[PDB]
Amino acid sequence: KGSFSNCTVRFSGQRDHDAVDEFINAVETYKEVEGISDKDALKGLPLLFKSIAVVWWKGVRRDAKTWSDALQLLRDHFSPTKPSYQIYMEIFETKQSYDEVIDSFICKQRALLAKLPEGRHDEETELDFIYGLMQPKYRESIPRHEVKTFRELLDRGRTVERTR
Amino acid sequence: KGSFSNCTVRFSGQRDHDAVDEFINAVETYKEVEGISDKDALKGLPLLFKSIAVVWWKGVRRDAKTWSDALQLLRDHFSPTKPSYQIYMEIFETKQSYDEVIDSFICKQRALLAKLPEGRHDEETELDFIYGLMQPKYRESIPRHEVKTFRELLDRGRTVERTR
Amino acid sequence: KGSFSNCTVRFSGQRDHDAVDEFINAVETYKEVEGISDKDALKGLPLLFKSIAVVWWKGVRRDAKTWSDALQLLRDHFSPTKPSYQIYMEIFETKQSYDEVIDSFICKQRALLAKLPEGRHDEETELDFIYGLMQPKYRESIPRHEVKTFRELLDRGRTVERTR
Amino acid sequence: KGSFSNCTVRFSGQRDHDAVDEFINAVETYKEVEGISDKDALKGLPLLFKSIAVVWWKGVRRDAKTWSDALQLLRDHFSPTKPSYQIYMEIFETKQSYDEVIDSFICKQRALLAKLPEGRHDEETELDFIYGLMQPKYRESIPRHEVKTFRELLDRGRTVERTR
Amino acid sequence: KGSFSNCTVRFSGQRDHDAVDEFINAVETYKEVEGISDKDALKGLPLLFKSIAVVWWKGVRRDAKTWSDALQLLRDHFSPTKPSYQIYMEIFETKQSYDEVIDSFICKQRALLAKLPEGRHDEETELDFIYGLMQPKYRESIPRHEVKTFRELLDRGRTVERTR
Amino acid sequence: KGSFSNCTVRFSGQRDHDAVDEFINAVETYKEVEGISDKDALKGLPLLFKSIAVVWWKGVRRDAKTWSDALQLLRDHFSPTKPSYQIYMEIFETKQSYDEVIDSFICKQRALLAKLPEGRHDEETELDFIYGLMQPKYRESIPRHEVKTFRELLDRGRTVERTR
Repeated sequence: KGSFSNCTVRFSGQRDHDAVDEFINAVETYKEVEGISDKDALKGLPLLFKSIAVVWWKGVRRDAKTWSDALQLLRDHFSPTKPSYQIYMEIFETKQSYDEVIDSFICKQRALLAKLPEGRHDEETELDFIYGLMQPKYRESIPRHEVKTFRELLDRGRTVERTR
Repeated sequence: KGSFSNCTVRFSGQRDHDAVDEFINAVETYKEVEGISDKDALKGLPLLFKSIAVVWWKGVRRDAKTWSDALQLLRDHFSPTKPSYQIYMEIFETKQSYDEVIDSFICKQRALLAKLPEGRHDEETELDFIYGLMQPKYRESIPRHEVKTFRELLDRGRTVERTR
Repeated sequence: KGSFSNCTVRFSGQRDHDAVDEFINAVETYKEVEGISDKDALKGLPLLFKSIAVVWWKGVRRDAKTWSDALQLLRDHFSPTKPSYQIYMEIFETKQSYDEVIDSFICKQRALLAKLPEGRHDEETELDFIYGLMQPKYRESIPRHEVKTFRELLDRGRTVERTR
Repeated sequence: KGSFSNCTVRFSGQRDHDAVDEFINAVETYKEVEGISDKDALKGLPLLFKSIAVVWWKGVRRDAKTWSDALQLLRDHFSPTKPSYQIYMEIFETKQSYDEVIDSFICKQRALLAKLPEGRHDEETELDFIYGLMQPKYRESIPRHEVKTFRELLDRGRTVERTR
Repeated sequence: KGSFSNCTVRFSGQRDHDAVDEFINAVETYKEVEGISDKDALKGLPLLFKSIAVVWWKGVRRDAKTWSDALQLLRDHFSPTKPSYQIYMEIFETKQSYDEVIDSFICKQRALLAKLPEGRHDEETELDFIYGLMQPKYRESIPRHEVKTFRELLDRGRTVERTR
Repeated sequence: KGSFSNCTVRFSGQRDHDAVDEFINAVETYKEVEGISDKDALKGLPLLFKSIAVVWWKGVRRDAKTWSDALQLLRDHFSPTKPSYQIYMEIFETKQSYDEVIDSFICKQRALLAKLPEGRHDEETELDFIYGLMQPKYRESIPRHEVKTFRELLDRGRTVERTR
């Protein structure tokens, strides 16, 4: 049988979204695939933490009752869920420099801008910003109001990438 | 049995056709073999991403709900179905170098020629380009109009290769 | 069947409080997780001691007849089980220094305070000591009686940390 | 359930007879050991090809409808399935050199001879070729018609090897 | 369940008392825990030997048939029950060095004194020797005739150690 | 379930008794603990060999029918089972040199002399040979006919080892 003896991955607490999301997703899919009940899951929790997360868990052990709130607390204390104005300040900080590919740039900008509350920004508003911030090497060939959707910007960008 | 715990293949976002096609082939074969349900396959999908493509998947999580739409969304950004004139200029940008076997050559040529729109070329036209493009080790013993079907070219090539 | 085959957590007698406390905690959680019965755990005890301590278990084996007395003996012979007065004279012992993240300080304070007997200190009393101990980079803009819940201290400290 | 999840033996197309023969042998023994049925093995075939060959399987997939024809195609496209006459003109090709252990020579000769069709050569016929190719450090004291069984050659060769 | 497949502990043949006693203790505890039959334990015994002791076990395989006789044969050659005058000359060849805790000292002294014939020393005779052996950090505050039982010496030592 | 997919140890064929004995013992205890039948065991045999043992097995595959003869052949071809006169020549070759312990010497001599046919040599002949093969540093203090059994030689040797 076995229940939370060890795992392939463990936790370290390094103040990053990707590591804690990978850890919590691997823990959830292991709990789903093994068949462990919810009552057995919380009691076998302190075998996972090894770094200074375990002296964090030594403090707030009595604060949690069920598996849901105890899993919610791990997202609350280590992932900051930043407010609005810092994210809005962050997008207008770094202009696109030279010798950088357009695709990774728009990829990083979309991953940065996806953290806002949903329903505030459709594809028209999002589409204004990338064209507005590109170098003059891109802005000469493609104008605004030609690229309606979001795929067409990358589509006309790759052709000017090819010729260069 | 199984709910997509962990497997061998992984993705990087290299922007080549071969790795992206191999990844989709391996995942779509494993899903049909192991017997994983259609809804349950999507919840285990960000366990495979490891790289710049995690930044990609974080931006378009709200776009796809069905597994087929997520598969087409994975195909659309990386392997973009480049137009015809790039392929036609690419099939003539490389001749056959010496001491190279005919099998890997005809495999790469068919894999590069299969990107065209289907129904635009018969069997005879493809057979013409392959005979003309080969090294003069083969053209002096294999003349045109002997072979018609695409298998007899390899059949008459491997004998001359074995004879050396 | 199967009880106490092997694991990573082994004990060696290094005369420090942290290592013996982590060992006793890990064994005590493993006993409740795996379901090992009380009377059967005493037989499989020297599979863990592979150190100088296996010489020690040959000397004082006959003093223990139950699992609780054996655990208390293993605590008593190696760890002096520090009382409350040294904890209270050790909490105010050190202050907060410059350029230190507030989360590490709060985690250290709660981890050092959770060893007290449970039920003697509610939430209002614990907060005052941490507020008093805080660095005057934090105490100028965050006064007492504005915070009630323990989360409010971290939530108002992160803004002053970001403001710089 | 479960059929062809993963293993160490993977195929890459390295154009050498030894690697493809070891791969076909290992897959053929795994099929009989694990109990994978005949019709179900064709679906789980491209989980092994993670190389240039996964491009090759997209080209010629429709030529195979059974497992035997697929195995023959995988043999035919990469390995020229050497006939008997090259084996007989390659066995006498090399002799025995000085300071060589007799066991390695007999193992090489039997491994190179076992690829012949079974039932055409009994035990008396094989002995003649090995005896003829023996290094005259061995042929002076061990003449023909003293040995009958194949073990007698090694058993009388080890004494002359030890005598030095 | 289990028929002695593989475990953690292993033997080397170091010719010290502690490692040889720890090995026999671990094996005799594992045999009683896992439920391995008396005859079946001997057939899996040369899987544990790794060293010069394999050369030892190859010589005396025909000597033992029962597990108890094989255990005594393993005890007889390595830990040879050295005579009394070596132990009596050894218990006085080492005084107590400074900054050394009393627990490891009394543990090593009892483990070295337990090699004597039992029934040759009462409880009173051991205590005087331990008192004579100790550093003058302890003798000035703990005088003779205060302690009688062997536990009260450690009880009156740990308080002076905590006071420092 | 599983049956001979892989193992912890595999085979290499390095002309040594200890390696092939360890391999054959691990294979036998794995077959006993897993519950594999005898018919399934021979068919799953060629997954183990990786070195030049596999081209040895490619020759003699048809020579074996059952598991017993196929396991007997592995001891026959790789372990030489030396005859009498070479073993009798080997024991009188190397005299005991200086600064060498008596115990490892008599251990190596017993492991060498145990390979003879059983019943030819009791304990009286062996003691005389051991007395005969030692330096004058040992022969002065202990004479023949004082040490009746075999333990007493080591017993009186360790005392002259101690004083030296």
